[PDB]
Amino acid sequence: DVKATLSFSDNSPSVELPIYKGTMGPDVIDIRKLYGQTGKFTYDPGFMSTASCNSAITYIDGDKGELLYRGYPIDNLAQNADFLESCYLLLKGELPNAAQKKEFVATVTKHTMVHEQMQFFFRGFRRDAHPMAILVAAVGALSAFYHDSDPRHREVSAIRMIAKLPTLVAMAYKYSIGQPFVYPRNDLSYSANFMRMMFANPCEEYKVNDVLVRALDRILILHADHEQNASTSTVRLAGSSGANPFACIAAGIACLWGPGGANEAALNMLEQIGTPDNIPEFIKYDPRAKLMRETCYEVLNELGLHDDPLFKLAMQLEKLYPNVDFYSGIVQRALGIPTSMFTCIFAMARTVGWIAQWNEMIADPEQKIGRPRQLFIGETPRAAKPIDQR
Amino acid sequence: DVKATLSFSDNSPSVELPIYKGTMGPDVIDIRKLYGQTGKFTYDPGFMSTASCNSAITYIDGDKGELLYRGYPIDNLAQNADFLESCYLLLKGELPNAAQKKEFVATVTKHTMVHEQMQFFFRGFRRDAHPMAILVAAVGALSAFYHDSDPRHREVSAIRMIAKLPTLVAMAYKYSIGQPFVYPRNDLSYSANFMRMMFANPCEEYKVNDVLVRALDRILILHADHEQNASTSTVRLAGSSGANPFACIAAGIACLWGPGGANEAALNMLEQIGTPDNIPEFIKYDPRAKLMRETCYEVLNELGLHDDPLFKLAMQLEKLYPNVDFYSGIVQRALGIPTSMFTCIFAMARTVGWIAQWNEMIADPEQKIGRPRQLFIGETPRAAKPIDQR
Amino acid sequence: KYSIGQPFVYPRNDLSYSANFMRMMFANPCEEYKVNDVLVRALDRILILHA
Repeated sequence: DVKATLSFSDNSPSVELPIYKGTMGPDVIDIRKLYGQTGKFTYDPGFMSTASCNSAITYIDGDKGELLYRGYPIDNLAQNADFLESCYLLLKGELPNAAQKKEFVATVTKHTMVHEQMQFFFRGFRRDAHPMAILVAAVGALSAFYHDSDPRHREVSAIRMIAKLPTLVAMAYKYSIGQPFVYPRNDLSYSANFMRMMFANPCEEYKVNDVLVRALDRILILHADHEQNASTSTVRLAGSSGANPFACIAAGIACLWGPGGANEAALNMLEQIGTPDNIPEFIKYDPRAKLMRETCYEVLNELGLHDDPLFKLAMQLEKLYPNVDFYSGIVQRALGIPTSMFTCIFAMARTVGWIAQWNEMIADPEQKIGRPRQLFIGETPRAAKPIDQR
Repeated sequence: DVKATLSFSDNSPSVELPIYKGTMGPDVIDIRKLYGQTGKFTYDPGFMSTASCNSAITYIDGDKGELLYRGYPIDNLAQNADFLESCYLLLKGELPNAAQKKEFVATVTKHTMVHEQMQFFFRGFRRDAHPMAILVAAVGALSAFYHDSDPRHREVSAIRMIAKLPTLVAMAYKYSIGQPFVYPRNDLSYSANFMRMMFANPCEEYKVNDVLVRALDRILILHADHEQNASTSTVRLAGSSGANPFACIAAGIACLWGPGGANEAALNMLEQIGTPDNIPEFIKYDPRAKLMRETCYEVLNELGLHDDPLFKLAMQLEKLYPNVDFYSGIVQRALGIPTSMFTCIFAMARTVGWIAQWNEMIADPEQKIGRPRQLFIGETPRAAKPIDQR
Repeated sequence: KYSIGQPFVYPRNDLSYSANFMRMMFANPCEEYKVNDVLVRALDRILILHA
């Protein structure tokens, strides 16, 4: 790649550092041979100025308001594809045709069921345990229940995680409220099946609402991947050591757990407010925002929640633009999803991204185990005393 | 800190980068304001030239053969302290006196037991499941069974993990071989208690061998921490997002899992060989090596294994110096520890290091969520087609 | 069902002997089980010939 840079010092000799250009975004400065020429490291807490890798999965530009999966703008993609199409895209690099989608959906459908032993495994959890705690433990236990899976095995594990994640998420919810597990349906779509596994009770037939299904499906698309981040880099970092894909994704969701989330934080704000707002206002571009706004509109109108306390959110909408997290929190609450499940939904959507990032890291010819450095500011060499002298 | 550096280019303007010196080791070059001045990132796959943080826990210099916990050389420390003293050191920053150790050991002892519900939880696992898979899932399930735990809570979680890790490890072993769990003993030391929970059968009283106990205890000390690495940085990375300590350690052990380990690789080599060696030789500094050599000597002599097939290892010792991984694999095999448990033992020792690294990351005033960058080499912006057109 | 990790399937009073067995064997909780009479008669004959 073109151009080069020079790193000069006061007394120490200088060094020449190669510069690589990408298809999109900032140029990168190669420092792979920095320490082996200067005897010095770079200092970058959080790696916010350090490119960990080269990727082809997702490009993001906050200033230009750009978010693209494999070259497709997020809003344009969502208007021409559902979630499983977006999964196929992130994994394969291209959007699927009619035949390719049919085969892919069929493969996912055939692996949605969770082994009965792993269902029994859930009964070991405390009944007062939080769903997210259950989910993290469940995903981290996938290796113990599915150890039969070389490039084909990486495909099997990928399909198994994508297919079983909604089932595991719904199982965590059902267990936390003391309701029996609901088995998936082959004739239902991805998001429709999840909605049923979540809310179908054995007392009545579950009526699938397409407006709610499309709403959930769009939320999943818009959170499928977010290039390099805390959880994604954790997946890549753990994978660089040669850990199995199940464990790496488990490491990712553990990181995604955090303290609540962005969706919950916005929703908790609205729940602390009535219709006024008047005293609260006195106390006081996103490509996905437009689509989620339309989604939030359709859901509230479909459910006839135009007269409910959620009107305060629609009023604050008109009266610092409302982000995707604002609408998502409203929609999920409208779908009957508890705030305790919000992070679970997040992990469910981000899982395909993690797998794609993991696959790319593995396939990378420069795949070496991650070994970050440090600046030692601790004790100088000292001598240990026999404990009776301390 | 003293000195500064200049980053020059061909056409683009130059930038001044501050340089910080540590108490030991290489200087670091501050690039926290690089992207906000040049519009460029650094390229460093594996972060092998990037200091992720400043630390006071462990310093390592391979060329000078240096490995120090809080300023104490690893060999000098091990000759004047046991494992729990080394744990106290890594966590508190100082070696404990008689009174401080007594209180610390008592605290660990009181938390060694695993809740019966979590014992029942193990019964959900398949009987053909590998111990490591069970352990990773178990550690990842700690949040679901211990959710009652601000600076005191971080101490409770630290003690709970250190105390219960040997119990969980031994439970995984016992479950994999179909033997009942063995409860800890308050009158036994850390390593003695682990050896008993591992090998005590309900058919006879377990005789504790001090030679074997000291051997295991030294192995734990020498693997307590290894500054920044794949698993440790994973713990720090996941922790930067605000994930609970249980989850971060679970994320760490998931990374430590890998493909087997170094100890197993060396042992598998010896098992493929007889006393000659003669045909194998024809086919063909570490501060910890000296201590482990003495340890390996004492163990083999104590167990009278001087005439066994392990003599091939002692013969290869005399006939590229034998590292710590060489002796450790021999000792653990002599202790009756299966190769399937080797990584479990590794995680058991490294856990205290992970906690120390996590504590330091949390206490750090520069604690921000990790956000590594990337070099995008993917698709340029394109337009999605309706699926019937694809 | 136990060997493949699928839940047990309860019998049906309106189904014949061999039809009921085929369902208890292959009916999954993800879709309604379609009973094929050709397959049922086939299984039923096998049972007769090995009674």
